[PDB]
Amino acid sequence: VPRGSTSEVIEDEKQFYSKAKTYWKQIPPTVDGMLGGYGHISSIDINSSRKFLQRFLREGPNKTGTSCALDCGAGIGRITKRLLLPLFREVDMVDITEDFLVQAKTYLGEEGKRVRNYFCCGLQDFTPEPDSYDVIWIQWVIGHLTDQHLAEFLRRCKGSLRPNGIIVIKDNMAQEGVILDDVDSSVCRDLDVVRRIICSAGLSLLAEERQENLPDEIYHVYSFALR
Amino acid sequence: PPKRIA
Ligand SMILES: Nc1ncnc2c1ncn2[C@@H]1O[C@H](CSCC[C@H](N)C(=O)O)[C@@H](O)[C@H]1O
Repeated sequence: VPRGSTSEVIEDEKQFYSKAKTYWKQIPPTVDGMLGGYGHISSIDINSSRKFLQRFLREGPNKTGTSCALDCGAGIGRITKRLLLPLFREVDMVDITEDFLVQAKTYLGEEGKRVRNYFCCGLQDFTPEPDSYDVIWIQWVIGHLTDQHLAEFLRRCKGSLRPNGIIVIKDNMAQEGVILDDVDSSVCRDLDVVRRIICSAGLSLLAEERQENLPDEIYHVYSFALR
Repeated sequence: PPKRIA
């Protein structure tokens, strides 16, 4: 029987979070650090995310705005730099690891002057300002939250969207069930689990897409656009 | 991050 929730795989919630915090504190503040030794796939990733996002930027009644985005689990700002800053007037970043947000100020260069808020906080403790963001981008971090905290964070995110705003999740997906990585202290969830969580947060899918051109050995990665 | 299937 596959596991269907984090409550089947997490022995101790406080340790699940504290171990993850310690893990990221000892990762170098680099693209290869953000990508777990896969820094080389960054351009494939960014190109695909851009195309995915541009779907929602077309003129018409539901056009997503371009005033402000929120990068969640932003790290040093890999995605902020190459995807979001070019498209959004301002960007806010949130991440638990202070050293990454400090590095971001260097990594982002001159364009980084348009990063407004650098929030150093776990997502589980973060309440984005209501009616503030056109796009909330959540990539390679949902496995760090329990199902309850993920559902709650998504509800809070919903409350922070501007009219026509969207949430984008892009992350590793398991073929089946909920799989614990006890080294980085994270989980990988199957598509049915993630969709369940999204539904419980009062959100709906606008689109879902598998990431192409990835190394064969890694978990499949999917993007979901939500409102 | 992206990672090898365990
Ligand atoms: N509970 C939590 N809340 C917020 N950020 C977290 C977190 N647990 C881990 N993180 C952050 O999640 C990031 C994962 S690495 C991925 C960074 C970025 N999303 C990108 O794709 O380039 C790290 O910056 C780490 O500090």
